[PDB]
Amino acid sequence: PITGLVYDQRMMLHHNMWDSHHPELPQRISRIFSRHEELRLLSRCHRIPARLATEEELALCHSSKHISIIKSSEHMKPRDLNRLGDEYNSIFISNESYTCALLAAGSCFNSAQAILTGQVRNAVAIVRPPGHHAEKDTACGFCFFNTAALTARYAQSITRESLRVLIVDWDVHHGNGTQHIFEEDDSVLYISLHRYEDGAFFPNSEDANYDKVGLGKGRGYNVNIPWNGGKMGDPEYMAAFHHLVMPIAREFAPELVLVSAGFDAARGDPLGGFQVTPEGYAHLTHQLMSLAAGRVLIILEGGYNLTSISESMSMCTSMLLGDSPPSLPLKTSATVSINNVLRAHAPFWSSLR
Ligand SMILES: O=C(/C=C/c1cccc(S(=O)(=O)Nc2ccccc2)c1)NO
Ligand SMILES: [K+]
Ligand SMILES: [K+]
Ligand SMILES: [Zn+2]
Repeated sequence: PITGLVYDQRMMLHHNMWDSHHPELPQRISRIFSRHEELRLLSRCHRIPARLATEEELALCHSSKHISIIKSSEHMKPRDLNRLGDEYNSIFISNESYTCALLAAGSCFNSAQAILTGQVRNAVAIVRPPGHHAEKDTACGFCFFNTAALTARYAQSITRESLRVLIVDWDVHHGNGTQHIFEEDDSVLYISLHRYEDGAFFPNSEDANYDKVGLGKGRGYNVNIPWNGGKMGDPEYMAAFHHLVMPIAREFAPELVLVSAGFDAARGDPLGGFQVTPEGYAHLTHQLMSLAAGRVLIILEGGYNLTSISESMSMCTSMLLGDSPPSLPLKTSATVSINNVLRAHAPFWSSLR
């Protein structure tokens, strides 16, 4: 049983030239990687090489127009870069942004391929910029291309089109891009837990509410678990996994699990405002490992306290490597959310009835 790991310092080149203290920092990935070295986890993993995604691979989820515009940013002068970034919701662009986004995607493709061919049992991808806010035709929320979504389609492209992929998004923000990309699809089950606040939390859309359950043949295959009015932490995420995530996932019976693993729900995060502990993330990881014969790929999304994300993601890797899970009342607000979701998805999943 081997765990893969992919990391490439080249992905640090993506930077904000107007605000060098923007929280989506280059050192996000180098700090996580360093903590793996310190904990002697890195030597326990198989190093999976990073690669660039091809434009053909990008087209699995994105428009030719969107790909061309971001591709052209590589040669833009600062004026062009500034103005272009500004056309999007919460995006900064440097001349290295395109290449880094390509590396993030290709890294996850290589990891998915290594899992599916059986070279490794599971894997972690320490990548940036993040992806789950990226839409078919636009960049958003620090994201250019939707790495997790592209990875699911890539997985299908090297196995069979109907390969059942589960995406669990525990980043504190709703993955609007991933929801929309798979909204009419029953081969990819999207489950997101996110701070919602009646739509007041980024990305500020009611698309993230629990009553959005998918469209057409994808009805039932989109599960939003929205948190309102409360500093959620380990008890809340454990309860959601017990009543919602794991029952639905077991009925779906995925053949591959992708985790959009942002760590901005972590205690100490400057943007999330939640308090999930590294032990919390470990227990979430360990539960997901009981799915898909252990075929789990953990993909870095957000997370902005450098110490918090380093500790949290390293803990996940420790779980994937087979280490024993560390040891850990429910906020009533969380119970209301979980009940709203159970009511919304009972029509589709018998395990919830
Ligand atoms: O982590 C993210 C994205 C975060 C994000 C995107 C847009 C806006 C915000 S904000 O409301 O917390 N404000 C902010 C903070 C720092 C830089 C830019 C915006 C946060 N997605 O997974
Ligand atoms: K999420
Ligand atoms: K779906
Ligand atoms: Zn986030």
